[PDB]
Amino acid sequence: FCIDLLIKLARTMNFTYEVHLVADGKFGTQERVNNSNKKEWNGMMGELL
Amino acid sequence: SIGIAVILVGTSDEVAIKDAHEKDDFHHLSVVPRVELVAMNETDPKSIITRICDLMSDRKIQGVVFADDTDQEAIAQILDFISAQTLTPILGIHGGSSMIMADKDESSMFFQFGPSIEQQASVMLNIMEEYDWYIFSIVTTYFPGYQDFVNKIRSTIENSFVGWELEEVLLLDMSLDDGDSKIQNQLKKLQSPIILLYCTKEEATYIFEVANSVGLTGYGYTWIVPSLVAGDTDTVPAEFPTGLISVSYDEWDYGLPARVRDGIAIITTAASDMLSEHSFIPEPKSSCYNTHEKRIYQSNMLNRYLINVTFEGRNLSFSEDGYQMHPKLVIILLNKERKWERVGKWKDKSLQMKYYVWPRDHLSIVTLEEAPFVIVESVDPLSGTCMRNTVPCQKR
Amino acid sequence: VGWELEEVLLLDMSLDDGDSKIQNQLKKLQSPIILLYCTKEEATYIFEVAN
Amino acid sequence: KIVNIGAVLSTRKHEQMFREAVNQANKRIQLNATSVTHKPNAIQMALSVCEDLISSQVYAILVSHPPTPNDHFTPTPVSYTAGFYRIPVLGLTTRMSIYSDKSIHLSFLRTVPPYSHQSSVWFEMMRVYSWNHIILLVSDDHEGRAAQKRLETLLEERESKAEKVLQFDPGTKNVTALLMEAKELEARVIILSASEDDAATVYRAAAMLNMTGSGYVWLVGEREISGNALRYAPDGILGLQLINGKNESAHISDAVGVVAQAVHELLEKENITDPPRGCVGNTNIWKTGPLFKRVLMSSKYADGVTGRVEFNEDGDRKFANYSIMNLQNRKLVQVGIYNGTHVIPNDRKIIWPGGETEKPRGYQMSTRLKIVTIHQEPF
Repeated sequence: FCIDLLIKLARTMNFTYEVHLVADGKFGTQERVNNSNKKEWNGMMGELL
Repeated sequence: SIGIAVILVGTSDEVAIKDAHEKDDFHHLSVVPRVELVAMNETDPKSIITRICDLMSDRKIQGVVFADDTDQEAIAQILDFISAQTLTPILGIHGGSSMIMADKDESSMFFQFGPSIEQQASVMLNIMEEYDWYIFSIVTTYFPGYQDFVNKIRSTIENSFVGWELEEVLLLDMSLDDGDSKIQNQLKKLQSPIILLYCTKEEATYIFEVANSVGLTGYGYTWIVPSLVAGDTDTVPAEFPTGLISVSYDEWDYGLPARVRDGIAIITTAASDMLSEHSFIPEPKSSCYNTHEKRIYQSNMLNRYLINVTFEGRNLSFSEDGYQMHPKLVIILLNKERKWERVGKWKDKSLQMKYYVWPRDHLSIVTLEEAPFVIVESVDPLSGTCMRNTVPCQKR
Repeated sequence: VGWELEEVLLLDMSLDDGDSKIQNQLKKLQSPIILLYCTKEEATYIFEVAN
Repeated sequence: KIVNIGAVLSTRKHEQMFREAVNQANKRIQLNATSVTHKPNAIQMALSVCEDLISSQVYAILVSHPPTPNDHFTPTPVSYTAGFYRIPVLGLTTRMSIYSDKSIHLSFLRTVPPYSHQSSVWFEMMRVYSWNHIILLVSDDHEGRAAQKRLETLLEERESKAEKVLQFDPGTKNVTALLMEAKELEARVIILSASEDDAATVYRAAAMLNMTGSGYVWLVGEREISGNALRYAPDGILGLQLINGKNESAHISDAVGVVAQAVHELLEKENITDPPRGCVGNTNIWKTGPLFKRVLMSSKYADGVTGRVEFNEDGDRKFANYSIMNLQNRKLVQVGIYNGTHVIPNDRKIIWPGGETEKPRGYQMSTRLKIVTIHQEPF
């Protein structure tokens, strides 16, 4: 569904794409890593930001 | 085989310090801590440079230890300048030498016994964590350190799972001429129980006086200020509101004789590893003649050792800028009269406050745990404070 | 009609150096509307303290 | 009353003419000249400064730029020894941004703005040519941070942010990795706040990465279009040049005159204590110091060789005109004049990097996109 919608978006808005799956496999949730006590997003949200 | 000049300025317990020199045992480091102790009372720039310069070539002392009692900040500047040209470590143990300068010379080896504005900013939040205070309304001025104060607070707010509510970051400019109303109308936006003021001690009175004209300085609020605002705790400008909280360095328990022993230990511990690991001894041209050609020999290898030094299980490690990584910070609170009293201490991100509840309608309520009426549970392991729809409750 | 009266102040103008005393009473004021009642000359004094 | 405003200036020929500037200043309650050459030694410089105070009894000290290219360690001894006694110091020919804080340099004033105030010009240059997306290549030093730090504050008023604020360590030879990160961005305007030496390293790597071609804009301050940096500077650089930054003669008359009005005001005031009259005997802050500096910072000469001399709240020179320069045929040509509040370009045309006659857009949107998906059964 999303790729079929994405191809439509690319055609109309005239952009090229390179689809890659999220490495973590998670959608996204703000969590703090105990190593540095810094709040960071994990998943597609970590990649996008 | 390394000499340290323990320089003292003014009236101080030289005899008590000299006692610690004999008791200074570092046989494990296998470095002899020679002490070129000297006493003098003229803190003018000519005397301090000519005293160091004369002692530089007397016995080729690698490092210099400085102590003072004046409240001027110009001594820390000259010591940083002296250490830059001579490439000799200088420790700002006491007085004006311990007044932290945000920016030092690139080649300077001047280290100071004091906290940074960022360290005091984080301590301000720790006391606000203990008493569940989540309102800031930071008020600053055009002082040079005002950006690092706000940035650390903002960085800690947005990197923590605790619920911090920052209301406003009111900023005031003192350079206006006949602009009392311009500053006054800016402060009219305050609607919060806490103000984290950051300004000069002189500028604090003006802000407090303007707040006094407003009248909303403190009745059920609390103002938290750094050690810069408190300044000399002996004198109070009589405009500081009762209940003022300051994060001051430990000038009471950490006496000068103790600092000198730690200051001496810092130099020799760093120097001991320099001669063993790199097998290089620091023996630069101690003369001050033609310093342009004296920069060929670099002692910057010792800088990496002075930064990381431990003594008696205490991390006496200096930052890259020059301030301590783990300072002994205490918290002082204004008494019922105009006197500062210690309320707690801070060491290694641990707050040992002596007040279980902050004194200042407010009424105590008893409670017993039973049934769905009262359920008690430990603090949240994730957020670190009381969870949603939950309130704190003490227990003896 | 639901009327919310916060408080009723009562200021004394006969106190020498009473700026603080008038200020102290007005310090506890937080209301969208204030129904002032005083002399015209006393209003300026109250407005100045409010200023 | 005799008031001393003696200076410390190198190039002894300049010292003689500085005293002559004092002679004409009294005509416009007595002044004296005790000009002293700059001691090449750093330690002996501070000792010599306070040694003269014993006999000179100064009220303010003027410090200029010696022939040595250090530019940083030369005025520091004067601003430290005179800072203890709160004696104001005038920065005749120093442009470092360290002296602009009231913490380290408590008693210091500058007749020229520092290198960090060029970012106010770049804000106007951006608006003149309608540039919104920029790349900052500041250095890790205080000078680079100060130039960076006040740039986003101006951008905050516009409610816009720089695309990237890439920083490089001073004295770094390998910078191609940093410039590669700049190539992947959509902002074609490059703002460089490096030093004279560090500009060449960035310029050399920029050419190797085809970063000096068409469609690229290089906003550059005075430090990176002089000396060695001019040799490797790509064509079309919109550099800057102060009108009389290197002219010590013009500023000496301005400094002597500016203090003179404050000296007359200081004399016509209460609690006007005499100067230390020594360096070792006294150990307290000169109470006349802060009072003298306060009025001095407000004492703006109506006009001078370098124009009306004013002082900002940090002692920096206020409203100083900048000459915008472009590198055409390896020659620094004049393109415009900074009015002090707005940029006023000349009638001469501007040649942009890559030989482009027309103004480049300064922003290239990326047609290609990278898309992240997570395996979901129906989608």
